[PDB]
Amino acid sequence: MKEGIHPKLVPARIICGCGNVIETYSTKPEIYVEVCSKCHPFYTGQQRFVDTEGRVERFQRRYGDSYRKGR
Amino acid sequence: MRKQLEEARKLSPVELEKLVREKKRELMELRFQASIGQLSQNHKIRDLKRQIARLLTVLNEKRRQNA
Amino acid sequence: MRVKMHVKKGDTVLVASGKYKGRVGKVKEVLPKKYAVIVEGVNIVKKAVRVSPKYPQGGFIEKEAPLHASKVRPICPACGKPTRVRKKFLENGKKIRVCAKCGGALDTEE
Amino acid sequence: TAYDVILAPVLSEKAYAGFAEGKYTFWVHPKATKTEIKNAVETAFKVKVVKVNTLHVRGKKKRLGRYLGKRPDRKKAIVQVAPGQKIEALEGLI
RNA sequence: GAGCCGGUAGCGGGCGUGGAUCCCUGGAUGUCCGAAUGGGGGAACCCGGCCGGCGGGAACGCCGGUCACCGCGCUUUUGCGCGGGGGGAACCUGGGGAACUGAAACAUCUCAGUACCCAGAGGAGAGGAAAGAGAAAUCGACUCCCUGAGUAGCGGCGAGCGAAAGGGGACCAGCCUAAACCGUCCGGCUUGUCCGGGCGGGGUCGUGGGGCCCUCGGACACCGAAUCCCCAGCCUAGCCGAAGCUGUUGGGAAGCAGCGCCAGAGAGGGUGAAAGCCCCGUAGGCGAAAGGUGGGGGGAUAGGUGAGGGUACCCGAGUACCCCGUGGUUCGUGGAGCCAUGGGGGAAUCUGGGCGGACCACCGCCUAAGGCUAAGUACUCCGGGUGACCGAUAGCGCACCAGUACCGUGAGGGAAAGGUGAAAAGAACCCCGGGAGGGGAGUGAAAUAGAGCCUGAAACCGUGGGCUUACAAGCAGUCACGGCC
RNA sequence: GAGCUGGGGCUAGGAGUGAAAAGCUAACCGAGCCCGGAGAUAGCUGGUUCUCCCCGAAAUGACUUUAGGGUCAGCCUCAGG
RNA sequence: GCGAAUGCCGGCAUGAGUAACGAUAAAGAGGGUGAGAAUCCCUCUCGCCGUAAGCCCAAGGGUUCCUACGCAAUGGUCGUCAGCGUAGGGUUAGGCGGGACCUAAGGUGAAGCCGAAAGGCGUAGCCGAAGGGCAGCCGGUUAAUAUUCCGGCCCUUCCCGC
RNA sequence: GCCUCUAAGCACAACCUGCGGGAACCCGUACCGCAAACCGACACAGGUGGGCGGGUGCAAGAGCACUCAGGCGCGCGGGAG
Repeated sequence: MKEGIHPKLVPARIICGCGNVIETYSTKPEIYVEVCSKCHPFYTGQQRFVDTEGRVERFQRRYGDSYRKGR
Repeated sequence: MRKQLEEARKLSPVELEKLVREKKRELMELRFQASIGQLSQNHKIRDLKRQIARLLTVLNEKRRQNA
Repeated sequence: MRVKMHVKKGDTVLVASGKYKGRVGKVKEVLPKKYAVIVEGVNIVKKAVRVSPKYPQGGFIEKEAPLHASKVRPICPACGKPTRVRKKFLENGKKIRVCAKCGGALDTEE
Repeated sequence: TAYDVILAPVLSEKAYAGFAEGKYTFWVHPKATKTEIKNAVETAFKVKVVKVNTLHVRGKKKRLGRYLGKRPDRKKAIVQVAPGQKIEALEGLI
């Protein structure tokens, strides 16, 4: 591993697709899109005591950095 | 030579040292023999080896006891 | 006939055989009971070597096979072998006792 | 482990002549350092190690009934004397 | 218990009843490779730095003890002392994850979360005390079996796919931690009264915990190894242990015959052709050890559990929850719920909050966003045993110098050959011959049992004999008859 | 001479290259070779084994991405009435 | 329980004693050794190479090379011949080569950047070349190896000292 | 390698230079080796890297024709034709 989160796990899976709708509107589901993909967050940082970083990931980030900001 | 087992029991540092060393040399003698007396030799070879082997078994036992 | 045995040098009888005339069992193995009763061999009409007289034909052929020999013979011939009752401090004495008896006491004879 | 001995003389013919006037040839623990030769040599036969050279040989062509092989490893090394001393009996011998 | 120097028996030499061969349990170096790690490297081989040693001293060079890397916690000093890693036939958890074929096309669908790449804990993990079930004012951990219907149902509602509570069964410990409040304390910042981290009481099992007031309270409970001692089950060595001989046809007998025999042990094999009484330490029963493993049964070791009301409350998770983007699930898009997460929003302390019915009004339910493990189904490397399971072209391909020969660059493929005889007595010796090999002698019960040598047939080629055949056209044959023998 | 050549290397097999025809890619890669799904699938061909006894088919109908296939109709056989 | 499936495995047949012997670079004699020699040994006539059918280093092969016995298998028959079978012996170098040194491409990789995982990328230092660099040659001796052995002649660095 | 300074020692015992003394290990050669021993499953006339390539003659020359050394006579034979 080398890109999950830092403040927990948000690094993985995704199966999905579509095709089309038109249901409780006029009929059944134009059904189909057998597709697969990724799905994730972002990066950023601050300072320990003169010289630092963070890295981490998104939200978990914001709350967190706040947290150790507390110290 | 369970008796030899005994002598064994008996000696210690430099003792067993040169004992097994010299004895070893003895078997060398044998090595040399590899084409002379031969016939009654046989045993000097097999046994002698077993003997010196013991020599080592002991050194191990003793100095092992030590460290 | 296994890692364990019957009589040893011993001296015993030949039931199903051709001789029956028991006698000195010169040697008996551990596994193949292979025992030589010194009671029926041949010559192996030897090599033609000077190994045997330069004019050879070995004589003492004696490898005894079959195991229908009636081992042990006290004042009694065909008898199985008992075991012990020890009797003395540290006493195996798996001597042979049945009807007559024989244990091959280390004395007068095997 | 440390049983100095490490050899078997070169009962070899051709090798004879050397034994004959100043050098001597033998089979040695396939491994001994050449300086190893010098030492085993020196303390073993109380001599004067001079010129210590080495060669090696494995076996080729031994048919064994239903399968085959050709042998192991025989090591050769030759060392010469300084005066022509030691090895006496051995040499008068073969 | 008295013989052994493994399969080689042969040569040439041996050790041993003052427990030798050997069966077992713990011993010692234990070459070099291989995770390799002192360094490098086409592994199994070449380099090097520290103390010891010896040698011709120094240079050389060996035994030696020596010196990755990782993360990990501690003395964050100068860091010394721990951990992993490397495997493993199948079972196993999660990680990621596919066409065929079906749907007689085939794009939803299908095989399927199946094959396979991976990471990893084990000896088995998995799951494992309920924001459960389910609606009766009912149940009560988790797992696996039978049943639950192949119904309830999911769907180009098509091929198809397909539950769950209950009930029967088996197996039945439950246990915990931050959860500011307590006080303690050290560090704090900066000083008063915030945070930080150690000790705790609190350390929620089916709901309280803390702090104030009063009733309180003065011996039975063991863990998931808390832990130790044992009969330690075994490991491999142990031991006994039932009763016949005479004859007799036979090369043989254990067989036909005679009489005499055993039996809580007529399971079987083995002793020259088919034995309870002959070989077998077996069925008979019993045996046994100072090591390496524990459930039991019991002890002790017992951390830690084990009260009543009152009172303003503060005290299990950083996201529940709701928008869309998705996984599960018997759900394939739908009125579609609950758990589960990728995006954005974005909180409640027991009037709390998800859960039964999309949703709203009810009752009811459970108590979430931490932690631990036993026990019952799986698996088969390895051991034991049994087989209207196999006989050498079936069986593992593989019954014994087959995963080796040999093909392929590597990946990788992947044979064949089981038996002479009862025992070696398996062939002295004579004779043709370079040899093989061939006639004799001996073997012996046989050698048409003779070394690839049991039983040893078909095919094909051969030596001799019978009939038959040179004016003959026909698969074959074959009905007839005549000539031979 | 965009010459030829030994040694040492990197790119590779739904990718490589490629003075590019669809070339060569361990001796026949128009999409490699070994093992695996798997014994894919096979209305098509082959092949489909002792004796004897009874009967005796059709080789047409109907719709079919079927049309050398198939569901139901027509003919057959064994059993009851 | 089976002809039968250009079946599966193993035999055994068939053209066939014809096609074929691997190069049109030819060979003939004498004596020899032999159980037997077109097909081995000497020696004598003779043709073809010679710019190769030369020698030489290297590669790669890894036995074998030799000396001595032997030929039932093997050579595409021979065969008392062998690179065949059996046994024994055979190559040794401070100065030749390669490491005990250098490095490119180039692989590794302490750092570092980076993946659902396995990895991707990688400075530095290292590994990594008949590309770098380095100290000898010639004459003689074995069945057999050589500037490695012997000998003559010419050096090489590193250590102890002075 | 020649220098060219820190480190820092050196400098009194570091380097440059003579003579004496003493050292120097690891793995390598046999032979085949433009080819019956290396690669094509064969004693397969195919391929496979560098060293003058002896001599005569030819204008020149690794081509030519005969040869030097050195290498052969291909390995199944005789026979009429």
